[PDB]
Amino acid sequence: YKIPDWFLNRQKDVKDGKYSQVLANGLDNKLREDLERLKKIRAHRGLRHFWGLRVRGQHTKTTGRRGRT
Amino acid sequence: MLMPKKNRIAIYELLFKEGVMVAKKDVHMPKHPELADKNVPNLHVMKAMQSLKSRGYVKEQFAWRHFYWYLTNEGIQYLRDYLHLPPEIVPATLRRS
Amino acid sequence: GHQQLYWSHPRKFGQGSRSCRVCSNRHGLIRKYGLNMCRQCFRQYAKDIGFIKLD
Amino acid sequence: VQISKKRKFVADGIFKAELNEFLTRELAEDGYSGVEVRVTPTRTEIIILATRTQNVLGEKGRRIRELTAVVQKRFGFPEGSVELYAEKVATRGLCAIAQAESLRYKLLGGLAVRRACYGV
Amino acid sequence: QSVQVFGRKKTATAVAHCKRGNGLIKVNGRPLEMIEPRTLQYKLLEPVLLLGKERFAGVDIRVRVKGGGHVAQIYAIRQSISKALVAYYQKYVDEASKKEIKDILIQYDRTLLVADPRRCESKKFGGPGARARYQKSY
Amino acid sequence: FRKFTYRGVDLDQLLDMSYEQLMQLYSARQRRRLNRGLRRKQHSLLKRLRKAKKEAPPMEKPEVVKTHLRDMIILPEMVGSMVGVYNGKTFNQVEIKPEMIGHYLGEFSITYKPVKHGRPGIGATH
RNA sequence: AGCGUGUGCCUACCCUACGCCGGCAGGCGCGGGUAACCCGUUGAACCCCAUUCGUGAUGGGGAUCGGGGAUUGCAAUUAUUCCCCAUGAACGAGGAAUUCCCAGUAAGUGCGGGUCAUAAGCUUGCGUUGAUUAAGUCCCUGCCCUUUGUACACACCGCCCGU
RNA sequence: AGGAGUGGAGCCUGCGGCUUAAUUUGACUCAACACGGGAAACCUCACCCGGCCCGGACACGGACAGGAUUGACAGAUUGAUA
Repeated sequence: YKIPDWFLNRQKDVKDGKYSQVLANGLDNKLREDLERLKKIRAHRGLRHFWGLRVRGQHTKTTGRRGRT
Repeated sequence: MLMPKKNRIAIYELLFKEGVMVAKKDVHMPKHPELADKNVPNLHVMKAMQSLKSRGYVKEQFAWRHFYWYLTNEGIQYLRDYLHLPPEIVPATLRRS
Repeated sequence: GHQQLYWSHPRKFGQGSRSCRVCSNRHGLIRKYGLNMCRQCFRQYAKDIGFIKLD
Repeated sequence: VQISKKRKFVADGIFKAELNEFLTRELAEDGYSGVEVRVTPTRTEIIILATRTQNVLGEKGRRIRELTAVVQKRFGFPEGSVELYAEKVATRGLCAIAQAESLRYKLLGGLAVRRACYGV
Repeated sequence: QSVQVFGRKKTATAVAHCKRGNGLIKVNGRPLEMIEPRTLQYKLLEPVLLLGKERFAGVDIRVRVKGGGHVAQIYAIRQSISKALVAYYQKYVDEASKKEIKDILIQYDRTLLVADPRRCESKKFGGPGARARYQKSY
Repeated sequence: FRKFTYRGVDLDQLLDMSYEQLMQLYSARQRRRLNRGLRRKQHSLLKRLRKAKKEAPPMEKPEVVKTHLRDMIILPEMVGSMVGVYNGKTFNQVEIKPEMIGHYLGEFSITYKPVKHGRPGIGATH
């Protein structure tokens, strides 16, 4: 329909140019956290993404004990 | 002292021509509501008259962020002792009988 | 310079731009209804201004 | 100049308070008691109630002239649109402002504090 | 002159212009048990099963019914009909028949003339609300 | 391995071949930031970048640059070119790639280090 | 809903309607309001309603956390900024230790004011849905009114006895 | 013999000692600890990687035409169109 598609899961996305098809399930969390580019750009937000810390920055000590556990 | 001289002479002339004023307690402020439009920037003018009345030999009356100065005989006496200009340039004080 | 520095990137949240109209103090300001008094000076002058404690 | 009713009333109260404080510290030595403001068409009068009016007006009304001048030049009143008077208070012994000032000047003027307070 | 207090309760109001007219059976202008919220729809069917069809051939009660809140807008229609019958019977024949139908309606249920006086109360110092206080540490 | 293409697009011409897609294939995160407007002090980082890219050929990093400036660049695609930034007390550089749109230029300094832990005893610790 | 706020004296940092139509707050215009007058019958609303579970780890409630256009802020990341795709959150009463509370109350829920540039997870108010328990006692913690003892009066965190 | 709301199931702040530089001043039982209306990028910040502008009525030492204060991103200071 040539509609700019805001109905889909991942636009602009890495690992596939168009809204193409890829195989195997069990990886949706990985597909929402792309591990290659963030690791290769040497980012501290990269350590937020990778170590399990808060890439947005919720507060963790007692509250925010769901999100990294 | 943080004061120039040209604006100083101009402010002495303005103070001669007016004599009795009310001023706010500011130092670096060039925008005073009731003391604008003197052909000179208001920062130098307003601080200048504050320093003119606050040398150490003229009194004041101040609170609520505002200086009140009435022409006593100390004002005129210091006028004589410092500027040495006689009052025959008639001030605004010799009227309203 | 004065004109090369003033109002260049605006002070759209100036906190040192206001002070109590009575004591020249910057903390506890009450700008509601244009009072521009610190809270202590306002408690001092409230009866004179017209604010009274009914409840 | 258009201003909201709440802001207008609050500014009127602020003006009354500032004027009261200014002339309190100006002429409390002259038995200052209180100030009242009457705003009427083209007539904005300031009545200064004080115990002694000899120095409130001064000689030939000099002090009243200076007070009017400073009030007009500070609060931005139009020239000659404010005239401030001075009238005595009939009962000086029922005003705590006047009597606290009197006790202050009896304490400053030299007197045993118990004697000055019991006299008051 | 004109005596008109209509019906009201809590917040809502059924302006009841009482006069002569068609006076069909309608609530918010709508049928007997047909109201969309569908919760308290029987409260008006009860009385009209006793007198007969002739009695409501000349009582037009034009109602402006405005107000959100069931316990307000409902329970105000009963007040409104009670006052309508009261005024009609008082003005037309005598207050003895008004005495009788008001007796059955009001001794039937107390809560027409009386509303709930309960209302949200003021919040106070050092607490999230009226009575609760902030947690005190030691 | 061999070089991987950039979505099959051509970068031969600065304007006609590339930079046509402001948002068509390019994400947010400097989608509008570049269009916030302009101020003074902006072109000095770009001038130092042009110096460090012209005087110094590729495959050879230039002399050390150490400035804080966090600025807006009307373009967030800068291949063979990095902004070596002093942050905190130290200096940081990041190996850039021609896949940039989708991130910031200031999110690379680890400033939330685990602060020093004490040895609480004597009393009660739980 | 109701409590309220809102602009030209240093406030050129006010509240906003209506038209910009990438999908609506929105960077552009054009108007209203110094206010029971305009926002406003209060500009991406509660509780409710066959997206529905005839039982319950599912549709039923949000587990880090990516986008489509960005309220437009000297930085924001080293506190501003807006719906969603189902990859499961110990997903259905909680260590000794404790705080608050008696009806339109607790609790849930949002909206104003202050701070302020729209600045809130703070506070101060306002509504809205709306109870369970109790109409008692001096057991704990304390207070008060009497009698009583005291070697205390710095007043029991007192005074004081013996290597 | 009562309970309701669980400091651990649905959004951060105040304070107490130490990483070269951070846990930035009063208040510490009730009667301190989103309290100072204290939501600090500047401004009222003052544990900030280094500092520059100004101070002078009373007794003062170097007793006047330069004895240099704030405006250049380029071949630099550890930031700093000083």
